[PDB]
Amino acid sequence: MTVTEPVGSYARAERPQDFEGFVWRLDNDGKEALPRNFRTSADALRAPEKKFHLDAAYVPSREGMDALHISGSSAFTPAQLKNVAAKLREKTAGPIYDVDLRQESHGYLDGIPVSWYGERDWANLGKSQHEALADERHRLHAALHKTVYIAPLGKHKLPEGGEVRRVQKVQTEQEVAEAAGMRYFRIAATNHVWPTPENIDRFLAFYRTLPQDAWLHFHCEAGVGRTTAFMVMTDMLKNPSVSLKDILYRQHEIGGFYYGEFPIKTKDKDSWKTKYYREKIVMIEQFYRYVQENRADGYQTPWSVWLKSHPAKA
Repeated sequence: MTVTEPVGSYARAERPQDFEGFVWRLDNDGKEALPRNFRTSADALRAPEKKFHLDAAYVPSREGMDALHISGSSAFTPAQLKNVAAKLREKTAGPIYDVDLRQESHGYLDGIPVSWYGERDWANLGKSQHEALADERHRLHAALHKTVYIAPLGKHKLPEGGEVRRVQKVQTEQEVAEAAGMRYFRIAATNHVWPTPENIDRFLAFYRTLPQDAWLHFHCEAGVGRTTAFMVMTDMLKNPSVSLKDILYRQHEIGGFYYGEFPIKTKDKDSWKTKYYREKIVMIEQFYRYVQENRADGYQTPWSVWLKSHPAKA
């Protein structure tokens, strides 16, 4: 009769009540000067990771990379963001945006970057961005002058060690970004899965009206999955004549994930990730198709509407 959840919306079938947040997770221990997986579109391409079984001899086209003006990284401490801002300012004189792609509630407690972690990092699964942000503001404010437990995850993604402290200061990422001289833009994307149609519609609208010399610094928790997906989408939108192969290879060779087909291998405990990786591969190709078919008329129809009439196939 009718499909309940179409390709690209698999996560909608999961139950949010089974992944509610339970601890303040430490996002970065702040020992390094910069966040992890820091990379920009001006960087040199390096050898591909063996896990993706790609052609190391292949030389991807760099067409349009000099004007792409994007970067990516993991989460960061306030000091690390300032170092990022300073490095990016040496590359551009345009506005620098901190594009926060995290749906999970996060912020800073006494300057320490933390996020309200639920199993699979799905504590805000199913919430609208409005609802997620409200949860985030409420949780951060409720921590002020209260005792909290902050810990890094260890064996089996469960707390291990950490610290206990009575919070004297709370800040949102928006505040920390503005303190580093960056503009802020939030897209609440769920970790480990393809961004929702509303996530992408929001990004495309924001992208279309950006200043010509705008620089976009994308980031998620670790700086791999969600960050690379949006870097790839921006590359496709700005350089539509570049082949899909070149886009996927170059975004991976500067330090990101490889969004093409490859032998997916997961440990038994991570078997739930397998189908979401397969979905991402199919959706990447579908987004490329959307751009090729709708750029000519200036995107009169958005991704969400187009996708409903042109469903992806597994």
